Amino acid sequence: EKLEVGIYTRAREGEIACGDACLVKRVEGVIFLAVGDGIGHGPEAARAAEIAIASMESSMNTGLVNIFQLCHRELRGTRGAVAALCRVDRRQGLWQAAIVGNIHVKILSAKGIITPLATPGILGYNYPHQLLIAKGSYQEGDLFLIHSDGIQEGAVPLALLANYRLTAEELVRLIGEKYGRRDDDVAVIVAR
Ligand SMILES: [Mn+2]
Ligand SMILES: [Mn+2]
Ligand SMILES: [Mn+2]
Repeated sequence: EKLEVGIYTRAREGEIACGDACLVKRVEGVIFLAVGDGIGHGPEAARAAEIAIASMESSMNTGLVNIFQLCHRELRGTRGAVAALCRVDRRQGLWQAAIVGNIHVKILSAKGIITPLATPGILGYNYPHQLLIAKGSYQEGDLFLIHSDGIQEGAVPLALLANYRLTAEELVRLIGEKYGRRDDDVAVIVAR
């Protein structure tokens, strides 16, 4: 059955462009989910977050190491950005995820609630010694939450993600509105 995915973003109060960006891309039973947060706020941050997302999309199915290394190259000379990507291979029942910087990922799975470890750094400026790719098993019903630091780590009550009285689209909007800081850009993806 289809993976339901909701996206929500909101600019920092007073800005007219959101400095965070989201990507959901479906490719032959493999789904990619990404959030980027351009350093700072406003249109220069937005430019960087969108460059990061566009770069990822162009690099899909070359492997996360390559994906993040090209992101870093395309972001040289810009604001820079931090970013997370989850690659969910539903057909083979596997996921991989990695994070450069402070995007937050949580994966609620039949195997347990798993929070992938971020590697410090800023794409475009300081690439980590090496990317730490978390790996796990996926089965239908597992939930993925990704958000920028517009929402504090651990702010979202987990059980809300298993509430199917709201759609994923409705749920990420509620999450962004309840938990999103108004002094920063906010971006959230939920997939289930
Ligand atoms: Mn930012
Ligand atoms: Mn489902
Ligand atoms: Mn931020």
